Amino acid sequence: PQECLLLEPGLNEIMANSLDYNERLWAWESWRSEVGKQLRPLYEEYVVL
Amino acid sequence: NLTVKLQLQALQQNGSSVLSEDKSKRLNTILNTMSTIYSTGKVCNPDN
Ligand SMILES: *[C@@H]1O[C@H](CO)[C@@H](O[C@@H]2O[C@H](CO)[C@@H](O)[C@H](O)[C@H]2NC(C)=O)[C@H](O)[C@H]1NC(C)=O
Ligand SMILES: *[C@@H]1O[C@H](CO)[C@@H](O[C@@H]2O[C@H](CO)[C@@H](O)[C@H](O)[C@H]2NC(C)=O)[C@H](O)[C@H]1NC(C)=O
Repeated sequence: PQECLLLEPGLNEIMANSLDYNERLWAWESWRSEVGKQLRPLYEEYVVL
Repeated sequence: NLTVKLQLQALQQNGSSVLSEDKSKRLNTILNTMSTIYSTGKVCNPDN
């Protein structure tokens, strides 16, 4: 857990180069599960305003 | 001679390297892992 990656240098490098099903699934799921879930309550308010 | 015995006893102590090679390597690995966990562990806000 001391190896955190951002999106630009390092997540969409896995997604562009890798050929490992499990690593691609990990990156895809975790980006949407850890950062995507923070934007839901903000987007719901953004829509209304 | 107690002086000679003191020096030889300081020099004769095996310390590590009494273990196997697998066991010694595993020990060094967990030592380094614990040190690195302590040195670079991070906690962050519950609201940011
Ligand atoms: C062996 O033990 C003797 C005494 O038990 C040591 O003799 C001493 O030697 C140092 C220098 O070598 C002197 O300054 C002391 O005065 C000596 N002590 C006595 C009581 O005579 C001897 O040094 C020891 N062996 C070694 C290699 O150190
Ligand atoms: C230090 O470790 C060695 C093994 O790595 C122990 O085993 C003795 O080693 C000497 C030197 O080769 C042999 O002559 C003996 O036959 C070995 N077996 C014994 C003494 O039972 C050694 O005993 C250890 N020394 C200490 C002080 O722990």
